[PDB]
Amino acid sequence: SDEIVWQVINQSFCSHRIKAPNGQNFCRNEYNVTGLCTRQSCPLANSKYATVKCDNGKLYLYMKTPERAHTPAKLWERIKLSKNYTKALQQIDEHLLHWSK
Amino acid sequence: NFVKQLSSNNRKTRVNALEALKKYLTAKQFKENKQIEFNKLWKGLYYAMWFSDRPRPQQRLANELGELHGLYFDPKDNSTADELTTNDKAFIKFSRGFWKVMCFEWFNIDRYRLDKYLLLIRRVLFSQLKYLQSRNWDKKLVDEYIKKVLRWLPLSGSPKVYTGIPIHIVDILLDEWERLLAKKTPLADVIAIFQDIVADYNNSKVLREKIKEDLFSDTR
Amino acid sequence: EKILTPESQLKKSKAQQKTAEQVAAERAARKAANKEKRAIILERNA
Amino acid sequence: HRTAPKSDNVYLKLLVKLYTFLARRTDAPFNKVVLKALFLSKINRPPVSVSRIARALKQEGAANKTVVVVGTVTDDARIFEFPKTTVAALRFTAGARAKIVKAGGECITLDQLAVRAPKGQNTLILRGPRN
Amino acid sequence: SRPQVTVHSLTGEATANALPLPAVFSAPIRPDIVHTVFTSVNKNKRQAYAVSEKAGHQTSAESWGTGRAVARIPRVGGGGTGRSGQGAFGNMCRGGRMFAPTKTWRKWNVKVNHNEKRYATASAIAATAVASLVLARGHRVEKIPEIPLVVSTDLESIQKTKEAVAALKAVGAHSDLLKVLKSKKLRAGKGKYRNRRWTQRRGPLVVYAEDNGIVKALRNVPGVETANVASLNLLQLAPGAHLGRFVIWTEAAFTKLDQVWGSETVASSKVGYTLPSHIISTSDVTRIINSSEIQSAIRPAGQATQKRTHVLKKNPLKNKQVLLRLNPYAKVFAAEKLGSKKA
RNA sequence: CACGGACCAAGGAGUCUAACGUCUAUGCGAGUGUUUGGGUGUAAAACCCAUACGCGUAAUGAAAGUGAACGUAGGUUGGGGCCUCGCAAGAGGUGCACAAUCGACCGAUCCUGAGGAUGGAUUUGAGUAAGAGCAUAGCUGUUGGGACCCGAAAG
RNA sequence: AAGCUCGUAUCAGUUUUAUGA
Repeated sequence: SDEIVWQVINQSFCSHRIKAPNGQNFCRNEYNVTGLCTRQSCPLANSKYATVKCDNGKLYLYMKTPERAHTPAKLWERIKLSKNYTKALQQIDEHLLHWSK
Repeated sequence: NFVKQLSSNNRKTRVNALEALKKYLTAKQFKENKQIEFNKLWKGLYYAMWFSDRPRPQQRLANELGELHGLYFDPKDNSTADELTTNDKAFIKFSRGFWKVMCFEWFNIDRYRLDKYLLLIRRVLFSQLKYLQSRNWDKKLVDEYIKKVLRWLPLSGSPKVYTGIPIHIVDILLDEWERLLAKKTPLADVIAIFQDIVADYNNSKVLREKIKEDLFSDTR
Repeated sequence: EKILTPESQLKKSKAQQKTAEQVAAERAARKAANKEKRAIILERNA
Repeated sequence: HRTAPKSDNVYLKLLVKLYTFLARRTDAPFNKVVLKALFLSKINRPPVSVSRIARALKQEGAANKTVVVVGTVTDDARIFEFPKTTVAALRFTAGARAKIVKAGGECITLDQLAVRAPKGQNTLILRGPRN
Repeated sequence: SRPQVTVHSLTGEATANALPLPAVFSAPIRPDIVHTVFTSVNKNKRQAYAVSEKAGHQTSAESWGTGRAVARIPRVGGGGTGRSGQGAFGNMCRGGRMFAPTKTWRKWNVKVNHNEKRYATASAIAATAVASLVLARGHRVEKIPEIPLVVSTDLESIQKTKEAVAALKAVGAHSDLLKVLKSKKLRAGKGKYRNRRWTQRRGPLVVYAEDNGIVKALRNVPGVETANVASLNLLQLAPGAHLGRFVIWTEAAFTKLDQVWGSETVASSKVGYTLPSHIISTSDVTRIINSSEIQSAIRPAGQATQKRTHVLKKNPLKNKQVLLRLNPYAKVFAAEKLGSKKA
């Protein structure tokens, strides 16, 4: 499932963790929102997962649906986020309708 | 078969499998018997929703999975004090298996796809519900159909059914009752079932108190 | 058409309202109870 | 006093993770008994025989109970008859599992029992012979 | 019945054929069993080492005795050599015999339960079809069509390595085969001069039903290991006791996996073996907890963090305002003076 | 008091194994244990397995034997829990393990003597109440192995 | 150290009254 994915990477290895001297844990899986890693803040444990990234100057917001657990090739569905800040935050909001705050 | 075409990993053969199931449901001369074939059909339709993730196509898919109670045995034949004549006889076998599928499935649905099956079971209860028949009265359809709702999904004298689906039916059957559009219908006998559940001891408090507040507290 | 709320989240609003309207009514009937309680304490100290 | 399970079986840790939630939110003393029982060691979770389940259902007015063994349900070849009852446990042995299913009743896991009986209505918790 | 798995061709295209899940991928994924079985199994392919029986005893030393104004360690006899009049037969001494000379009869190999060992491999197979577990383990499996990845049986017939690597590159294991080869490093220890000079990452497993030149085709491309389905090594499946290797199955192998392990319909092929039962129904807890059911039989919620009731002690006698919340009569006491009262 | 210390580097002392337990974990469970072996293998790895054997599963005795239901495998009392009533506080019912009390079955008693029938006298029990073990691993104890390390008068 | 009943009226390096040499 996903609880079984989490516990096996919480301890017993998430092989992309950085243990900071602060005791903090950082998932470097390029698709996580918080650079830190915690339960449903890292993109492997969670099944519904949104993120903003940049490939060029174009800032896309990637989105991961549990529908696509079978196929990892097309996991992250992505949408361009205009360029003006105000309309982009509004653009963000509509995609995040009926999700976690 | 259709259990390999509705449970495919390809989107196009699942849409085309739904359309060939539309032609297969308007080909009524082959769907005469064999309950477990209808059970396999609802398991294939269960997976056919299970691979759909995006919200607009899963609402279109829920609306057309409800509509499959409409293409299969449309009302046009519109039988006269005719008991169960090839639009109402086999239809009940297409209903029960669906609930049986959900009676098999309520453990195995995760916390992210369970909204698809709450919304799906809303549309399908509305659609069987809409096909009592085109009018809301057909009397042996009411008591035989209510026997093949009562005897499986709100049993509530058996723990084999999962307790989240009767409380969800309690949450939906009023608004989805009056999606049919103050009239008088066989509603109260349905409500008598819930009164039977309040009459039934040897159960858990949730069925007893959650219908006893949620269903009976409605002023409608 | 238009997007609809999840049937867990729909329930959430409903059950939250059920608790919230209960809580607000419980709170409002406690401000009056503490006001009456204050009067009892005042006359006892006198 | 015992706080956490010594077990490393993560599925047992998931049941603890579930029943700790139901221990404080239900405030019924059924869940506190089960959640205490999951922490227990292997010697202190003795195997309840299918014969002890049969003895337990001879109990008057216990025809429609869901018997719950926190340990393991094990088969007994000596008895012939067995009632149609829902039995809940961690481990059903292949022999015992087959015996309950063929008799008519079901064999269910503890989280299935957590769903069907959250507060724990109409149940019976059996324990194996320790001495 | 299960979802079902699409088989890809050597061009990386989805063929219309589909295969049912062998129900080994519905085994309990047990990290604790895999760990405690791997540690015992990794000890088995291990040789003996021992220090010599004669070493330290190949000296003719004698203790000098009491009251000689020198330490009582047995010293070597003779003369005029430098080695005369110095310590032997002692763990602290130079050229002396070590404490607890390592003997050959140490417990090198570990006995395991055969059923526990089988459980571990079933768990290890189950973890190969998770995709997130594979990504966590390592394995660049972002650009691969589906999991578990099943390729057509014609993959076995490939003779030449050039064509065999072209099959994997077309599938999508290109990134995983570039992870290996770029990860070739020198061993960081004394392992350099003990025939463990180089160390690299683990690539994909390639599971076949029967060989038609595939074992030889892939035995040169670095990282790629092959295994016959009948075997399926735990050390290959869960390397370093970490679950979920990226496994490329073949069509014939994937169908044979039903026979090899067993399911509800098919038998087992292993004598008196069955796949283990889950002690839970669902491997996730939060569907159970955030149900329509449980949240109905539950008392209302808190704030997840308490509002701090009385954080600091304000004292009455001083601070007028707190002396009004305690004792509302103090207002009346101040108005009438009351302490300043005439008789 | 006395024994040790000129200074510095490096070396340097509770180890390994067998026998027998302790507790915890894991697997399965009235069973359990692949690895003496054979088959197989990308080769001391891994993967399969025949026939046996080990330990446990049904007891009461000294040479000879017998054998566990008057039985919801018991009558009562308690007894975690659960159910009904009550806002609660309580009360009533059913009661797990377990404990207390009254007994029985089985074998063994003190006699009655039809080779020992039969009825009485009473208690007894790693007895039956209606199985909990086997194996691996970890923690550690006991004893033997040179046995935490070094140091004695010897034959 | 752990398991079992309980969480109490289970007790206390104490005082008091009561009843003897």
